[PDB]
Amino acid sequence: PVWGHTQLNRLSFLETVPVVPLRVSDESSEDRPTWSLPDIENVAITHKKPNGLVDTLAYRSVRTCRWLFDTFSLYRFGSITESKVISRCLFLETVAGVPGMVGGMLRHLSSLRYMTRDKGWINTLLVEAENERMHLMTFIELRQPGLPLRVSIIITQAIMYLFLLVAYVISPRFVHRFVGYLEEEAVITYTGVMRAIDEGRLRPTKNDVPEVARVYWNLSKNATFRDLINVIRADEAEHRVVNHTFADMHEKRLQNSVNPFVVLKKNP
Amino acid sequence: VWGHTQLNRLSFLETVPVVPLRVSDESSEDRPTWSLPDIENVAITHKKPNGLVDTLAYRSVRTCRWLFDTFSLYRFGSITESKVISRCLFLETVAGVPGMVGGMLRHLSSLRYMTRDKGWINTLLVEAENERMHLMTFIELRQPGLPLRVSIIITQAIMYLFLLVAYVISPRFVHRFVGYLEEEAVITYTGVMRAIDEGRLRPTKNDVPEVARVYWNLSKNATFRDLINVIRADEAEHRVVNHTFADMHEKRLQNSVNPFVVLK
Ligand SMILES: CCCCCCCCO[C@@H]1O[C@H](CO)[C@@H](O)[C@H](O)[C@H]1O
Ligand SMILES: CCCCCCCCO[C@@H]1O[C@H](CO)[C@@H](O)[C@H](O)[C@H]1O
Ligand SMILES: [Fe+3]
Ligand SMILES: [Fe+3]
Ligand SMILES: [Fe+3]
Ligand SMILES: [Fe+3]
Ligand SMILES: [O-]
Ligand SMILES: [O-]
Repeated sequence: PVWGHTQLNRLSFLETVPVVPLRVSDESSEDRPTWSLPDIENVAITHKKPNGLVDTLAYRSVRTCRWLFDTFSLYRFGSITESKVISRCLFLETVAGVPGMVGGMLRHLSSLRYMTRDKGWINTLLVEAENERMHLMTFIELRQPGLPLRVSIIITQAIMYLFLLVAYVISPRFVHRFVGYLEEEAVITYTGVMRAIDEGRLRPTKNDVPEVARVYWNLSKNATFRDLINVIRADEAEHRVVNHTFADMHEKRLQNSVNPFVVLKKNP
Repeated sequence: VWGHTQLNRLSFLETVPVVPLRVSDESSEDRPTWSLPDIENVAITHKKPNGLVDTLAYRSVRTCRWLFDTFSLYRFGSITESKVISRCLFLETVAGVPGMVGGMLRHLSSLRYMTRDKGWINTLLVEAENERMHLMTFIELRQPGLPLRVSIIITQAIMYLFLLVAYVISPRFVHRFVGYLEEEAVITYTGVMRAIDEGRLRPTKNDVPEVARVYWNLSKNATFRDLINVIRADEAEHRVVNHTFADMHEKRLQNSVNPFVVLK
C-alpha cells in the first residue's frame, strides 16, 4: 500500500523533491545508539597490551599522530577553552568516519567476489562510520571552522583514505588495532573534558544540544553539553572494544567467523 | 544489557565460540517488506535519455548485455534453471558494487566538507546490501564452477575501478547506468516468472533458502517464483531510485534531501 507497484512503476520522483521536508531523523539510519546517562557516566579509560610487531606498530603510529597533532594544533598549551575542544574533535571526526567505511566496503567486496557470508561484520563497521560522522554533524553546529581547518581536513582525507585502503588490504589486523588505540585516546580526551566541566575549569556557552544530537541520541531538551559529551564518549568506548575485538579475531584467524556483537544487541 | 561494564572490557575474543550463526544477522535490519499480490504488477519501464551522458550510459548497458549474452551462450540451448541462476550469480557480484562506491563517496564528501547528506548514503548502502543479499540467496540454489569464480574475481577488478572513476567524474552517469541495468533486471526476471507460468521452466529448487525467507519475510510454503517476484520488486525500487538520483544530479539537486526518506 504505502510503497507498492504503482510507485515502483514510476520513471522518476524528481517532481516530489520540493514538497518533502528536511528532517533531522533522516540524516542517519535508524540504528541509533540508546544509552542511559547515569550508567554511561562510569565509562572508563582502558589500555590493551599489544602483542606483536603489528600491534606495537599500530600503537606507536597512533602515539606519534597524537603528538604531531597535539603540537601543530597548539593545543597542549593555552587554556582548555571550549573553542579548542570543539575545533580539535571537529578535525578528528572527519578522519574517524573513514576506517569504518573502508573496512566495510572491503568486507562487502570479498563477500561478493568469493560468494561467502559476512556474518554481521559489514553493518557494524558501516554504523561505526556513520556514528562518527554524526559526531561531526553535531560539532559543526557548536562551531563552524575557518578556511585553514577546511583545507587541512581536505588534504588529510586524501592521505588517510589512501593509507587506510592499502593498510586494510595488506593487514586488516593492523587497521582494527590502530583504530582500537585511537578510541582509547578519544575516551581519554572526553573524560578529561567532562572532568573539566565538573571541576569548573570549563563552563560552556553552547549548553543547548543541537537538534541532530537530540533526536539521534534521544536526549531531552533539558540535556547539558556535558550530557552530549557523555553519550559521545560512550559511543567511542564501544568502538574501542569492537575494533580491539576485531583485531584479536584477525590475530587468531577468525576473520571469517560470526561478529560477536550481533548477539550483544539481544536482551537474554 | 549494553552498558558501561561491557564498554569497559578490553576484548570479546572469548565469546566468539558461543555466539550462534543466525541468518537474520547476515544483513542490517532494514529489510524490504513487499506484499506479493501487489508487486505481482511490477512492470517494465524505459526512461528516455536526456542528453549525451544518458545515451552513453544507455549504450554501455546495451553493449554489456550483448557481450554477456554471447559469451554466456544464453541464446544457445534452452532456458534452463541452471543457466538462469548461474547468470544472476554473475550479475549480482557486479550489482553489489555501484551503491557501495556511491555511498562511500557521499560519506567522504560529507566528512571533508562537513555537510549534511540528507539521507542519500544509507539509501545507497542498503541497495548494495540488498543486491549482496540476492547473491547470498542464489549462491544456495547453485554453487558456480571454477571458471565462473575466476571470471567473477577478474570482473570485480575492472568494475570496481571503472565505477570509482566514473562516480568521481560523473555520478549522473553512474546513477543513470545503474538505472538502465535495473531495467534489464526487471526484463529478465519478469521473463523468468513468465516461463514458470507458461510451463517452459519447471524449477527444482522449490524451497526458498532460509537467508531469503527471513530477509524478505516469506512463509515456509513460498515458491521459487515467489522468490523471483520479491527479487524483481527490489530491482524495480532501484530502477526508480537511481533514475531519480540521476535526474536530481541533472537538475543540480545533488545536495537536496533524498526524496525516498519520506516515501519510506
Ligand atoms: C615525523 C617527526 C618525528 C619526530 C619524533 C617524535 C616522535 C614522537 O615523540 C614522542 O611521542 C610521545 C607521544 O606519546 C611523546 O609524549 C614523547 O614525549 C615524545 O618523545
Ligand atoms: C569490445 C567489443 C565490442 C564489439 C562491438 C560490436 C557490437 C555488437 O553489435 C550490437 O548489436 C546488438 C543487436 O542485438 C545491439 O543490441 C548492440 O547495441 C551492439 O553492441
Ligand atoms: Fe570520534
Ligand atoms: Fe572514534
Ligand atoms: Fe540484481
Ligand atoms: Fe540490480
Ligand atoms: O573520535
Ligand atoms: O539482477
